[PDB]
Amino acid sequence: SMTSHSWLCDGRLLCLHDPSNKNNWKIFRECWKQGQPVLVSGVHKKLKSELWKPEAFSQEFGDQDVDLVNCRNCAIISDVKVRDFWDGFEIICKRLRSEDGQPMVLKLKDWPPGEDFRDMMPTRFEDLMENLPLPEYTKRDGRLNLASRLPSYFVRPDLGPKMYNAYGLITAEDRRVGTTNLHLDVSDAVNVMVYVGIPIGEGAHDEEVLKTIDEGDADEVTKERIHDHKEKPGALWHIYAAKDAEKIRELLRKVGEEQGQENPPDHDPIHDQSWYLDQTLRKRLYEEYGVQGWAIVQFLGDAVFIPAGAPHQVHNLYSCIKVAEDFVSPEHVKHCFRLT
Ligand SMILES: c1cnc(Oc2ccc([C@@H]3CCNN3)cc2)nc1
Ligand SMILES: c1cnc(Oc2ccc([C@@H]3CCNN3)cc2)nc1
Ligand SMILES: [Cl-]
Ligand SMILES: [Cl-]
Ligand SMILES: [Cl-]
Ligand SMILES: [Cl-]
Ligand SMILES: [Mn+2]
Repeated sequence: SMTSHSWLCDGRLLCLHDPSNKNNWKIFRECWKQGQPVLVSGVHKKLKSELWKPEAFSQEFGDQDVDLVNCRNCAIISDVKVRDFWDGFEIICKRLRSEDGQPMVLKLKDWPPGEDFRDMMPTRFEDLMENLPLPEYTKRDGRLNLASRLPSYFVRPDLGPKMYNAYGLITAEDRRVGTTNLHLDVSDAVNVMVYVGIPIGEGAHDEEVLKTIDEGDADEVTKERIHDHKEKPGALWHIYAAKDAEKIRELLRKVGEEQGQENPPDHDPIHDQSWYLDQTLRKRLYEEYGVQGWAIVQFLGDAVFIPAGAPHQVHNLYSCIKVAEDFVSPEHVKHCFRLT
């Protein structure tokens, strides 16, 4: 039967089921005020599916010049055409290969560039902004979005949205690599999974995705979403409470020193965006510092709400197109104030 909401993460994560129900705020508000992330399912059913396909981005925008990142070693592939990324998104035989001959795992960097999404893609911009959940919080002029209403004593977010495009990590060695490394934002954000590409035939890798889920931190009900095989899984997130950010910096300073990095005692390993917490590091964080996080699998059409100040990292299971909007809720405005 259809219901308003359910729980994941053993009751610690709210999952809203109807992205457009006008009463969602009544359930959302208390979880948000406590500094928890929230998940909203079903946003893909509200969107124009033909606007969000890899082949359409390649046809319309393929002659633009871009840089790519090699996820495995952080090497920059400079000044290539954006079609060279899009045409290998799902079809592994058409995908760029390393010198050694393996298909690469690539991220498309800063595309569309800066604040240019609205100008470059006006029909995509309208389809996303009109269908965002919790619209009093997430729309540019929502009543509970302070972004347009604050003075210069507050860091204000850039005009959005921002698109995040990257291939899935493939091998057992790739399990310890991030798509986006551990970092935090001083604004709130909503991140929507608009497309998942699952390769078939030549370079399929379904067995290592299921291993990664079965051997990892995820709760039994999320494992009972993977195994049902009704919905496409896109990306594995880990999110930590804003109150635990300094304990995480203490662990990463200790691990940087153990690995022979030579860092001043004040340096900020979260701002550096250089670390991915693998299973070994997540267990050390729990046992040595007493810090627990939220392990979240973002499926097609899931919207992840990330509280301001919360450290987070992302690991793509399959090839993903994500679209994110920043906002400034009253609950978390302290995180962007420039004094004390
Ligand atoms: C048609 C429509 N909806 C259902 O189930 C629901 C869905 C959403 C809710 C909301 C969400 C916020 N407050 N209650 C309650 C019941 N079933 C058939
Ligand atoms: C409706 C029905 N079926 C689909 O296809 C898929 C394809 C792959 C999965 C993954 C694989 C790993 N765990 N589940 C799930 C659903 N899509 C929409
Ligand atoms: Cl467009
Ligand atoms: Cl709302
Ligand atoms: Cl990164
Ligand atoms: Cl907070
Ligand atoms: Mn982020």
